[PDB]
Amino acid sequence: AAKDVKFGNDARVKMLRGVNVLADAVKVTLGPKGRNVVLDKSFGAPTITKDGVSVAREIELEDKFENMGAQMVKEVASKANDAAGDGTTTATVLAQAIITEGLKAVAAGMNPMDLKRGIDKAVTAAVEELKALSVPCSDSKAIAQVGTISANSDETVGKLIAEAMDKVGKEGVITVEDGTGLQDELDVVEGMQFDRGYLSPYFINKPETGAVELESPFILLADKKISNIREMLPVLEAVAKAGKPLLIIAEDVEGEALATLVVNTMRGIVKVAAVKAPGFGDRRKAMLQDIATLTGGTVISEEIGMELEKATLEDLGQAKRVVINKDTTTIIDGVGEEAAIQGRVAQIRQQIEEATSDYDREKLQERVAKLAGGVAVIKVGAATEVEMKEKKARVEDALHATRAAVEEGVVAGGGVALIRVASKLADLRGQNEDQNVGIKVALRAMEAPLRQIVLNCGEEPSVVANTVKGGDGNYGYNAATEEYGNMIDMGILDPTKVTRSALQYAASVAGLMITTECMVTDLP
Amino acid sequence: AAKDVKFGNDARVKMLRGVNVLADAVKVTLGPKGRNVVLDKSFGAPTITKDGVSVAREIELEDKFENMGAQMVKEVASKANDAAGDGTTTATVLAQAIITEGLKAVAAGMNPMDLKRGIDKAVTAAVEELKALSVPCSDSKAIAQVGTISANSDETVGKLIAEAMDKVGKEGVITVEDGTGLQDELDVVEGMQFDRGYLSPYFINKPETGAVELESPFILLADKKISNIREMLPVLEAVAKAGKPLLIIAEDVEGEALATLVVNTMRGIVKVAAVKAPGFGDRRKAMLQDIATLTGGTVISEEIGMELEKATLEDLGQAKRVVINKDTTTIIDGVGEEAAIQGRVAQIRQQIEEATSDYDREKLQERVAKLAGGVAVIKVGAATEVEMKEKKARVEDALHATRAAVEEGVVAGGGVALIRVASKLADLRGQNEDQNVGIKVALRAMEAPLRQIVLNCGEEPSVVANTVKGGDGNYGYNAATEEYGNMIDMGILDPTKVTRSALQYAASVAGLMITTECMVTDLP
Amino acid sequence: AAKDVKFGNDARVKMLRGVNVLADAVKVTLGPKGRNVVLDKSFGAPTITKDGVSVAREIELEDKFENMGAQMVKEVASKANDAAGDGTTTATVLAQAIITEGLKAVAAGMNPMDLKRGIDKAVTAAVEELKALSVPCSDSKAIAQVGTISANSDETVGKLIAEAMDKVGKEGVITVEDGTGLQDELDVVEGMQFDRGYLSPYFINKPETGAVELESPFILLADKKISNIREMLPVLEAVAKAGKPLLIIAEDVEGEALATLVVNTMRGIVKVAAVKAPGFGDRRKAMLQDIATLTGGTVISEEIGMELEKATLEDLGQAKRVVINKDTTTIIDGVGEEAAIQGRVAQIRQQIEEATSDYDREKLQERVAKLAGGVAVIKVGAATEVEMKEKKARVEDALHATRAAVEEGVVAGGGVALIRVASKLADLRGQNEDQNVGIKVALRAMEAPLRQIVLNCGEEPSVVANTVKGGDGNYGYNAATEEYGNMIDMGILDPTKVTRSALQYAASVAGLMITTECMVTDLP
Ligand SMILES: Nc1ncnc2c1ncn2[C@@H]1O[C@H](COP(=O)(O)OP(=O)(O)OP(O)(O)=S)[C@@H](O)[C@H]1O
Ligand SMILES: Nc1ncnc2c1ncn2[C@@H]1O[C@H](COP(=O)(O)OP(=O)(O)OP(O)(O)=S)[C@@H](O)[C@H]1O
Ligand SMILES: Nc1ncnc2c1ncn2[C@@H]1O[C@H](COP(=O)(O)OP(=O)(O)OP(O)(O)=S)[C@@H](O)[C@H]1O
Ligand SMILES: [Mg+2]
Ligand SMILES: [Mg+2]
Ligand SMILES: [Mg+2]
Ligand SMILES: [Tl+]
Ligand SMILES: [Tl+]
Ligand SMILES: [Tl+]
Ligand SMILES: [Tl+]
Ligand SMILES: [Tl+]
Ligand SMILES: [Tl+]
Ligand SMILES: [Tl+]
Ligand SMILES: [Tl+]
Ligand SMILES: [Tl+]
Ligand SMILES: [Tl+]
Repeated sequence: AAKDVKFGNDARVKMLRGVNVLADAVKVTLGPKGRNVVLDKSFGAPTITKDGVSVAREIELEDKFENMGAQMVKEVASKANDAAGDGTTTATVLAQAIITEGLKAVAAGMNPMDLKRGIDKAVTAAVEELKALSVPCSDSKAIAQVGTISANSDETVGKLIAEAMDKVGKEGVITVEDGTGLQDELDVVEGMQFDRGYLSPYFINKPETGAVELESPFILLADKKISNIREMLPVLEAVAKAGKPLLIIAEDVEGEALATLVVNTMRGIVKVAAVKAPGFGDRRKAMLQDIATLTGGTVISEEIGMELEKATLEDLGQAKRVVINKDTTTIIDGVGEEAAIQGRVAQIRQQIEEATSDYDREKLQERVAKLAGGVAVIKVGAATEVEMKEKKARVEDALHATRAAVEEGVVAGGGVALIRVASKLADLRGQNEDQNVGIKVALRAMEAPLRQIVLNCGEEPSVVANTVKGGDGNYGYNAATEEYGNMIDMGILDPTKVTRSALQYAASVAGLMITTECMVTDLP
Repeated sequence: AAKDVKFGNDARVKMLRGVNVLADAVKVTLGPKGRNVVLDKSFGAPTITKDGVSVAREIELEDKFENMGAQMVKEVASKANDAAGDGTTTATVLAQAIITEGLKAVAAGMNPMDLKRGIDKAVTAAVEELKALSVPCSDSKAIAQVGTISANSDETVGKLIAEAMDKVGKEGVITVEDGTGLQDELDVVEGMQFDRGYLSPYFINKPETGAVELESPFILLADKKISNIREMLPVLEAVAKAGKPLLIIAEDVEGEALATLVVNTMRGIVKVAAVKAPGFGDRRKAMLQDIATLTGGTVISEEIGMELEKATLEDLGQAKRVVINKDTTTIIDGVGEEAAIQGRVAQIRQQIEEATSDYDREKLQERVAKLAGGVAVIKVGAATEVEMKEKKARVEDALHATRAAVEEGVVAGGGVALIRVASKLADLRGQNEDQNVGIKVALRAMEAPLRQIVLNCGEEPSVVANTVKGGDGNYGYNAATEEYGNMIDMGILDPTKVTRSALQYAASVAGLMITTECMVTDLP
Repeated sequence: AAKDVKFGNDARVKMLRGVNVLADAVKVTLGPKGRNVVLDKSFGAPTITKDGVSVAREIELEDKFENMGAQMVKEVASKANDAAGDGTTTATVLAQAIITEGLKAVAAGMNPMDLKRGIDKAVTAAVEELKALSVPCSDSKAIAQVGTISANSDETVGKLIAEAMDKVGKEGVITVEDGTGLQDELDVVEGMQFDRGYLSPYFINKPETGAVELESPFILLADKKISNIREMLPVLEAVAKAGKPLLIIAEDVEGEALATLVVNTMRGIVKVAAVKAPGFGDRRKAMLQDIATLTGGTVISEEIGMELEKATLEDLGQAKRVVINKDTTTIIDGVGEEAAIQGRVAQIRQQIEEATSDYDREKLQERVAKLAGGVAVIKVGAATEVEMKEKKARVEDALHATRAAVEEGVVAGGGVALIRVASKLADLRGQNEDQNVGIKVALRAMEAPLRQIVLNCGEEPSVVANTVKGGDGNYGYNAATEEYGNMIDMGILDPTKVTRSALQYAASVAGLMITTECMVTDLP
């Protein structure tokens, strides 16, 4: 394929032009005074949304070089979403502000490599300063406050989360599913969650969540890599019988057997999912047999001689419900006797004392907490059906925020956290003049999130940002009420984790983009 | 796919241009002095119609951005149709008037978010003012008056509706079907109606009721989500013996199970209809069993161990007819024993009296109201079939209006109801100047429906609207006779429900469209 | 000639586009942080200047309609210059801000005639409020302060003005000419100044002032309108003998006599100029004899029997310098007599002893105030013809500032005077909503001069204007030092007259331009 190549200044202006389209399409949806962005669909009515992720996903430009620019900063928005779930628009407004001001310096005739190091040092210092500004959420009374304001002043939502975290702990696994009737239910059932995602994106069946949800799915467990589907068939054929989906945990299922499972599921023939096993090597083999007893199935490995050809349904585990993130797989209520699991539990409790090491201890406790710790199931209750399904997603986006509120804490919202960090790093310097500007680029980029919220509110961003900088602490601007004051007292707050993710990722890409000299793409 | 993105003022003018096409094509058919709109078809003769829905459906513009605008306000027209069945043209004329005047303010330099809140507050106040202006229809003598004038001064139509409502009640289920002979018949047969419509559009046979219609159909009842059709087959091709259509009521009907049922009804090879089971969860199973008894069939569940691959024709329920709208499904004549149905009467009669929880008593009544409350059936008769048809249609074209006349009442027609509300909300104010204009935009939009009817009548709208505002009460303009007077006395009236729907929906979309800053569509 | 005609919105956007070119070309030169504008000349080097008048004069657009717009606001800049000599840029920045915001309202759908009345009422109130904010200059100590700061902190300049005003008075006539040597000289010589302009703008020899100037000149005086040169030859033929310029003061100079003298001075064959006879009718005939006695010549009129043919050298009058503005003739050091002037005065003062009417008195008083009041003359003195020309240049301009400082006073500079008036008229209302916006347009236009100065200074105008509004009084922003403080104490001040002229004129044109619906121009 014939290629087009652009160099230097010529190449960069095409990126800036490209990112500016994606940014300006997203930055308009920032804050509560945000604007609607309409996205066209071929089938019927257009989609009107404020969700910065949905808008970002749709952007793809005509000019191949511009497209690259745009597609580069898009990779950040989506990754910020993967880290926290929040702050995708806040990431993108930052990224733009670093790139626009960054490239200005490069064009002025400054060393890009010194500019990158200036930005990254300013960021590493900003993350460090941010941890100091963070107000932790320890007790289950302050945890309830975060879940309430995140779900639009709903006290019923925050009460459930606090009760769920009081059962499984702060490290425990909490999941939300559809309710049975009129009252919110809460049970702790035997389940497990491990840190591996879906094997391919086309496994999804949730129109919005980007998730794979399977009701009463049988579980196949394979220690060996599956290349050909020629081995899976005898199992797969018995899973079509008694039409219930299939979950494949293995070392790997990649190459041929994956694509044939993608062709099938999407065509409609049997709902299936594939997921890489947790961990690696010797500690994997154990974890898998842990799932196996908990899910009531049996492991199949080439090591003893058990091949998938001769694999009936007892080898297959049963679970009540499974959910698969982009980066996580989780199970709810597997079959497996009270004893059967708690028996395997003690078989790891012995291993705590028998093996004398530093690292070997951790893995055993991170296994027993997944397995004997349990899983929290909150079933939402309302009167009419559409009042339940609306109260469902409300809890889900009020949980993700609470999760981040526990791990790193909550900083002052309204983009004031960053603008407060900015004034506290004014004395920060690099090694040479070029690095010094690199810092000032990053510090002037931290003002942009606030400035963008004010712009949507109709007020002059310059005036408001200047007033917030003059006052000290958690004093900021409420765009909803057009009133100044203490942000924490006004319920305006952002989880520290989301703001840390938004800044770090946005700097990471800008750093790579500032050091760009050559672009190679396909010919129009 | 490469995308085109437009921002701000540039993006909005394409919407306005787009909505103006759909609006101007529809607003010409308003009132009785309305004009004909001709719609082209590839096969043979063009369709000449005044129906604002039929005209709206056909509009789809070339310019992708314009198309979006047009397709946005179309959603409303169709949704107003879903709420009432009337006032689709009245909705669209309103929507245009809010958008055109709204965007004018945005372009002047006013906050869209404040303009939206100004409109919505003016609307919430207008709905509240509308309820006060409403004249209720309580007794069955005033109910007969509404059915008479809605069917073009036909007294035979209004008499049947009043007799039907005197049998099953105001909450009762009333259905119209083809007559047997020369006299109008009225029986109450064992049937039920639940708040679930067709699961896919492609089930529609005749697009007049906008519904599925099945003669002598079997019914299947199962409390499970249908994965694959490799479960249905032994039943589907069992109903094909003796040759009759089938009804499918399952938790859901998704995936391959859905699409292959679609392909089989469409191509003719046995006609089936997929509808959800009503309510949810625990009273999902309960409300479904009610139907099983009513139909003389059986239930196939998840807990017990009953699968589809062993249900004979005996295991199926049966009916004389089923009517399936978008949000509705109603059954007629259940082959179930006269005692077995009455046995479930006692099985709910024991539940009401023995209820510790205060909520059950409410919905248990809403179970016997659909079971022992009944279903009324009117068979319209004449000497010629060409007047059996024409008279059959005249009853349904009077029932939908009577339904709304009972639920919320009837206001003064001629678009005077809204113009009367307009003068009564002149003192309404918001929080800032921008919100204040948002209200005045909505109030000047309420004048448009009347103004549009007068425009079709050839008279100057400005003069007539000014005369109607000067006088008070139910004093309006009769466009048919070119005479002023009391609207109620002249038989010109609109169901409160339709006018409330027309205003609310039209404001809802305008609100979303005013807050639009970015549009993303496919490249030409 | 074939014409092009544009109507309404189409016609207005061409004006706005047109004024925006002239405004943006001038507004960049506002304040002391102003930018340079380069003007091209066909002959040699381009002219680099900051003078808002020189820039305005040069603007003339290609698009005939755009040109009209631009040429309309240009008429104001030049007229502000005619009133004060200062504030031409400040006028233009105001005019733009009223037009831009004005037309926005017209396009929104508001009555132009109500918008004009709203602006004019806001202005009449602003001029009234401005008189209250003015700090008068009464004593000759505070008069010296104004002449010092206007001439770039030069105390020698301010000392001369104060000494000149102590001789002839505040109403007295003061003129500046070239010096003889090394010290500044000050004499009071027998002269007079009256209020008429030149008949041709092509008589102007020194364009920098925009004025006519003749050394040791001859003078004609005639109570008759001159139309033919056949009456003029034997006069003009005598002028080349004794090589010196000529000044005609006749009733009027018409058609031929005009076009003769205008072109026949371009050639360089006899420099001349012609101005209208001061006053009218009866008071016309005397004022001329005054001049004749003042100069030492004689008058010539058809009334008595005096023809223009036998007008010799002695019938002509002699001064030592005559200066003519757009609207200001001034005869300096007329070689009359001791006994003739003292005689004519003691005669005119006897007329007021026999004063019959209140008014007849006044115009007689004002007539000796001219004749017996004399003219003060200042001969600037410095080393070489480089600092002599420069000092004279700072004097002329500062005198002009001191003149206005006496008549109306001095307000607080930095454009704060207007922005202070703006906050004090916030409660001002009109008769209807459209008039109310007309006022708010004018009040937001008063902020622009300050905002434009800050823009040139590089600082954000929004931030600075917001800070000036918060504080009260003569507290403003110094753009030269980037410091806030009391403007009067910092020497930053504007003569009230100039700010009054700048506002009134800018509103006058904007008012006319807002009420424009049709434009007629020549075809391209
Ligand atoms: N009342 C408020 N006033 C000012 N800022 C607010 C207010 N409420 C929330 N915010 C800020 O809103 C910002 C978040 O904007 P969002 O619209 O959530 O975009 P995002 O989080 O970047 O991405 P999405 O769209 O959530 S996936 C947070 O940083 C809050 O500080
Ligand atoms: N004689 C009349 N004079 C004035 N208005 C009338 C008269 N008769 C009916 N109307 C008004 O006609 C309006 C309804 O217009 P329609 O043409 O029915 O449009 P629509 O109801 O919005 O949608 P369709 O076309 O019925 S689906 C009602 O609001 C009546 O108030
Ligand atoms: N140090 C200063 N800081 C801020 N404003 C100043 C300062 N010095 C002068 N000004 C303002 O400068 C404004 C005048 O700008 P100029 O450049 O003189 O334009 P103008 O007077 O409109 O027209 P010209 O160019 O003089 S004919 C006055 O209103 C002063 O208030
Ligand atoms: Mg967010
Ligand atoms: Mg209708
Ligand atoms: Mg000046
Ligand atoms: Tl957003
Ligand atoms: Tl299972
Ligand atoms: Tl606002
Ligand atoms: Tl219609
Ligand atoms: Tl049947
Ligand atoms: Tl008519
Ligand atoms: Tl200037
Ligand atoms: Tl004063
Ligand atoms: Tl002379
Ligand atoms: Tl500066």
